[PDB]
Amino acid sequence: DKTVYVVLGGTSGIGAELAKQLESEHTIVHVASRQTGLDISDEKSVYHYFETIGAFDHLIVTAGSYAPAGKVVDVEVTQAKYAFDTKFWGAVLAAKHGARYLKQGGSITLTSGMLSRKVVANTYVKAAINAAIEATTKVLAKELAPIRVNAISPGLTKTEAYKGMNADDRDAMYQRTQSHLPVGKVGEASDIAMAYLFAIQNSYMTGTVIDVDGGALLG
Amino acid sequence: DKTVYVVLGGTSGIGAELAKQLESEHTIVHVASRQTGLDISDEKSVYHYFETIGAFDHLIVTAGSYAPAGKVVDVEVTQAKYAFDTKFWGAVLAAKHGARYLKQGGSITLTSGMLSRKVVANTYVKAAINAAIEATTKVLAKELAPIRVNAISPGLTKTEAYKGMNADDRDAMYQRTQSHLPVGKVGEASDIAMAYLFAIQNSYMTGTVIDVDGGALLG
Amino acid sequence: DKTVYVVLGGTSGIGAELAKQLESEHTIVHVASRQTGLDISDEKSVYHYFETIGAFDHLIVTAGSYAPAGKVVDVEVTQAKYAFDTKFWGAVLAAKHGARYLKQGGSITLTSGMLSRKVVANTYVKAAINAAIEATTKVLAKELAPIRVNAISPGLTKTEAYKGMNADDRDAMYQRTQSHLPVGKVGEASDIAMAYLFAIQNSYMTGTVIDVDGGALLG
Amino acid sequence: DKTVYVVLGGTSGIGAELAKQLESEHTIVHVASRQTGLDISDEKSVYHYFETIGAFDHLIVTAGSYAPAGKVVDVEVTQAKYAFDTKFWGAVLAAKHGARYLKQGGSITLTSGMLSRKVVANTYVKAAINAAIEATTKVLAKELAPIRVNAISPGLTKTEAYKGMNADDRDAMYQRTQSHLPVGKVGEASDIAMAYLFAIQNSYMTGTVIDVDGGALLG
Ligand SMILES: NC(=O)C1=CN([C@@H]2O[C@H](COP(=O)(O)OP(=O)(O)OC[C@H]3O[C@@H](n4cnc5c(N)ncnc54)[C@H](OP(=O)(O)O)[C@@H]3O)[C@@H](O)[C@H]2O)C=CC1
Ligand SMILES: NC(=O)C1=CN([C@@H]2O[C@H](COP(=O)(O)OP(=O)(O)OC[C@H]3O[C@@H](n4cnc5c(N)ncnc54)[C@H](OP(=O)(O)O)[C@@H]3O)[C@@H](O)[C@H]2O)C=CC1
Ligand SMILES: NC(=O)C1=CN([C@@H]2O[C@H](COP(=O)(O)OP(=O)(O)OC[C@H]3O[C@@H](n4cnc5c(N)ncnc54)[C@H](OP(=O)(O)O)[C@@H]3O)[C@@H](O)[C@H]2O)C=CC1
Ligand SMILES: NC(=O)C1=CN([C@@H]2O[C@H](COP(=O)(O)OP(=O)(O)OC[C@H]3O[C@@H](n4cnc5c(N)ncnc54)[C@H](OP(=O)(O)O)[C@@H]3O)[C@@H](O)[C@H]2O)C=CC1
Repeated sequence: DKTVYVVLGGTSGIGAELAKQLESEHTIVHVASRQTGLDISDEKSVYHYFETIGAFDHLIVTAGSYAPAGKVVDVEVTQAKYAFDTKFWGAVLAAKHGARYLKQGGSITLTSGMLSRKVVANTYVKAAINAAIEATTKVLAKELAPIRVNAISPGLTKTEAYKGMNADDRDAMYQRTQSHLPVGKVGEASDIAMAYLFAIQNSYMTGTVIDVDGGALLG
Repeated sequence: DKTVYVVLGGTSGIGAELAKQLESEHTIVHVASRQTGLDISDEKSVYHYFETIGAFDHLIVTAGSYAPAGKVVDVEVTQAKYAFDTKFWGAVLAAKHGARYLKQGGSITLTSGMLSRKVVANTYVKAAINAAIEATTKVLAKELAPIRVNAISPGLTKTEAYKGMNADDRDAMYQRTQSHLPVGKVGEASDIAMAYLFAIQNSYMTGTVIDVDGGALLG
Repeated sequence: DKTVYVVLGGTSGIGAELAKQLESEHTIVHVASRQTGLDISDEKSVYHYFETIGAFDHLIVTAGSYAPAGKVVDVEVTQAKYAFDTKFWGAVLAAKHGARYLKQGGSITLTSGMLSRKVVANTYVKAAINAAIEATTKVLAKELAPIRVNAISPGLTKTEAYKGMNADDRDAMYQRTQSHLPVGKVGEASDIAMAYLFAIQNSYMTGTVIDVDGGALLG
Repeated sequence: DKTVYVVLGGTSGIGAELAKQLESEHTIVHVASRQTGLDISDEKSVYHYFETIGAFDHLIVTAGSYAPAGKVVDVEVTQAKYAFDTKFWGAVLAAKHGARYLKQGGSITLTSGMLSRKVVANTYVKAAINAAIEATTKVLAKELAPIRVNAISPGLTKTEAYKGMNADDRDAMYQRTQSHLPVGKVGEASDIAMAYLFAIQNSYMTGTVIDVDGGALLG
C-alpha cells in the first residue's frame, strides 16, 4: 500500500512545497492547519486529528511562523507565550499524539531555524523557540527509536511568512540577504523542502538538525 | 557605596549558598521567592519586586528547579508549561523588569543545566527549558551591553530540589551519579556558587554559559 | 556541458559508493588516491593532480580512514601526526589547490565523523582531526563564497576502512552497534553517499556539517 | 607540602600573569618555555622537563600564540604545521608525559581561543588548532579522571602575542575591537588568568571549555 505523509503546516510556504513534491501515485499526503480545522496549539484538536488519520509513515511539522519581534525588555510576554504555544508546544503535542500511529520505518521531522544559534538582537522569542525545538528533537529521537526524529533549520526563505510586510520592505529584506549571504541568494521553499526529503529518506539519520541557511550562521 | 545583589531563588539550594557567600560588610544581599512574596512567573509581582529594591548591581536567577519527569508521549503538557512559566518565563520577566535598575558595571547571571546539551531520555522539559535559557542569555548579552549577561549550567547538585523523592530513591540517585562521574562525587551547592561569583567578578565575560557538571556532559 | 566531479578517496568505501551514484550520461566522475598515483598528503602531488583535471564543478574528499587508536598517554605522536597529514592536511591541500578550478555553482564537500563531538576514550586522534575539519570547513565556506563548502560527518559505516581488523572482531563491532544505535542498524556506504549528494544538490547550503550517524551522538 | 604549579608558556602574556597570581607562601610555581630550555613541540624536551619537576598538582599550558594568518588558499602549509606542532601537539605531549606526575586532586588546564567557534575569514590555522584543543581536552577529561581537565578560551587580550605588529596596526586592532565588543574593552591578561584560577579551584568541573571573550562569540 501507499506511503502516507502528514504535514502540519503544509498549507503554506515550506510545508506546502514539501507536500507538493511528495505527491505521487505511490503516496497519500495529508496537509492540515487552522484553515483546515486543525489548531496545533490545542491538545484536543491534535489528538482527534490523528484519530481521523490513522496509521501513517512520516510526520512533518512546519506550523507556526509568527513571533513578536523586539528586545526582551520590550516584548509583551503574553504574545511571546502565544508564539511558543503554536511552534514549540504544537510540535510537542504533534509528537506526543502522533507517534503511536507511525508505522515501521517512519519518522518525525520538526522545524527550527538558524536563530537557535545565530545571536541577533530583537529575536529572543524565535531563538528560544528554535533552541527548545532542537533539544526536544534529540530527546524524542532517543525516546521514540527506532522511529527516527530530526529537525530542519531554515535560513531566510521566500514564503508567505512575510505576507504581512510592506512589499517594498520585503524586497529590500530579500535583497539585503542576497547581497550579504555567502551563497548570494535568498532561499526558495524548494531548497528547504529538499532537506525534509533527505531526512525522510535516510534510514541512518536520527537526532540530527540540518541547517539550510545560505551561510547565515557563518556571520 | 555598597554593592547590591538580588538573588531570585536565593532562599534555597544553590541560590541560598551563593547569597551566603556574597554577604559581607561592603555588600547588601537581597533574596526572594514565593515564600517572601515574589512569584517570578507573575509579571506584576516581578515588576513590584524591583520597584521595592531600586538601583542594584548584580541580578542572579536560580528560581524554578521543578519539572515533570517522563517521556514526551507521557508528560502532562499543562505541567510542562507550568515549569516553563517559572524557570524560563520567570528569567525572561526578571531580566525585562530588572535591567533598567542595573548600575554601571552590573550583570545578570541566569541558570540553565547540563540537560540543555546532554541528551537523556525522560528529560525533554528540563532540556528544552535549559536550551531556551542559554539562547536567551546570549540575546540578552547583546541587547543589554555593556551590562554583562551569562548563565551557569549545573550538573547534579545536592539541594532541596530533590526533597520530594522517595528517600531510598534520592540516595540511589546520588550514589549512582557519584559512581559514574569522572570527578567521583556529586556537586555541592558551594561548587556551583563559585561559578556565579566568577561570572560576577569577570569584566571580560558576557554571553557565556559555564558548565559545572562533574563531567556529566562527557557521557 | 557535463558536470564534472573529483572524489579524492573515491576508490574505496564511502567515496567509491558516491562515485558510483554520481555516474550518469550527464556526468564525468574522476576518482583518485594512492593507488591511482595521488598522495593527498603531498602538496606537489595534489597541485599536479588538479592540473591534469582542469576546470570542474564539485570536489569531494573522503581520503584517510586511518588513525592510531589508544589513550593520549599511550599513542605514538609520530603516528598521530601521520594520520593528521592525510585526513586533515590532505583536505586543506585539496581545498587550497583545487578551489581555483571550481566552476560557477561549484562546491567542496569534506568528511569529518561523529567523534568530533561524541567523546569516546581512546579516540583523541580521530576526534581532533574531525574537529579541525569541521572548523576549517566553515572558514572555507566563508572564504570561497559563492563556492559552497560543507562537510559530511558519518557514524560507523561498513567499509574497507576496517579491513585491518580480524573479521570476527569486525562482525562483533558491527553487531554491538546494530544492537545499540537508536536506528538499530549499522551504516551502509549508500546511506552516507546520500548526504554528499544532498550537499552537492542544495544551492542554499554552505558552512554546514551533516551528521549521518544512526543516533550515535545521542549517547 | 605546598601546592605545585607548572605553567608551560608561563614566561609571557596570559601564562605569566597567571604565574604572578599563583605565587603564595603555600605554593611553588614553575614556568617554562623555549627561553628556559623547554621546547614544548619536542617530545624528548617535554619528557626531560617533567623528570626535572617530579610530582606536582596542576598543569597549565598557554604555550604557542603564533599562527600564520591568511586564507586557506594563501597560507604556507609548512608554517601552518609549525603552528600546530607547538600549540596543539605541544599540549598533547605535555599531557602525555606530565599526567603521570599529577598528585591526587590535580588538574590540567589547556588553552584554546574563541576562533574555534567564531568563524572569521583568514583564521583557519588558529580555528583548527583551537577546535582540536577543545576536542582533545574532553577526551583527556574522560581518560585521566579523576584528574580534572579543562580549557580556557580567550578572546582578544593585550599581550606580547602581538609584538610583531606594526605598532600602528596593533593600536588599530585594539581600538577597533574595543568599539565592537559588548563589554567595550579589550581583555587584560588578569581577566583571562582569573578563569584558569577558577578551573583549578573547582573540584566539580571537568571536560569544560570556559569562554572569556568580551562577547566576541556573539557576533
Ligand atoms: N521562511 C523563513 O524565512 C524562515 C522559515 N522558518 C520556519 O519554518 C517553518 C515554516 O515557515 P514558512 O513555511 O515560511 O511559514 P508560512 O507562514 O508560509 O506557513 C506557516 C504555516 O503554519 C500554519 N499554522 C500557523 N499556526 C497554526 C496553528 N495554530 N495550527 C496549525 N497550523 C498553523 C499556517 O497555516 P494556518 O494559518 O492555516 O494555520 C501555515 O500553513 C516555521 O517554523 C518557520 O518559523 C524558519 C526560519 C526562517
Ligand atoms: N540541584 C541540581 O541537581 C540541579 C540544579 N539546577 C538548576 O539550578 C537552579 C537552582 O536549583 P536548586 O538550588 O537545586 O533549587 P531549589 O529547589 O533548592 O530552590 C529553588 C528555588 O526557586 C524558588 N522558586 C520556585 N518557584 C518560584 C517562583 N514561581 N517564584 C519565585 N521563586 C520560586 C524556590 O523558593 P520558593 O519555593 O519559596 O518559591 C527556591 O528558592 C534551578 O534552575 C535548577 O534547575 C540545574 C541542574 C541540576
Ligand atoms: N567507515 C566508518 O565507519 C567511518 C568513516 N569515516 C570517514 O569517512 C572517510 C572515508 O571512510 P571510508 O570510505 O570508510 O574509508 P576507506 O578506508 O574505505 O577509504 C579510504 C580512502 O582514502 C584513500 N587514501 C588513504 N590515504 C590516502 C592518501 N595519503 N592519499 C590519497 N588517498 C588516500 C584510500 O585509497 P588508497 O589506499 O589508494 O590511498 C581510500 O580510497 C574517512 O575520512 C573516514 O575517517 C568517518 C567516521 C566513520
Ligand atoms: N592574546 C590574545 O589575544 C589571545 C591569546 N590566546 C591564546 O592564549 C595562549 C597564550 O597567549 P599569549 O599569552 O597572549 O601569548 P604570548 O605570545 O604572550 O606567550 C606565548 C608563550 O608561549 C611560549 N612558547 C612559544 N613557543 C613555545 C615552544 N615551542 N615551547 C615552549 N614554549 C613556547 C612563549 O615563550 P618562548 O618564546 O620562550 O617559547 C611564551 O611564553 C595561546 O594559546 C594563545 O593562542 C588565545 C586567543 C586570543
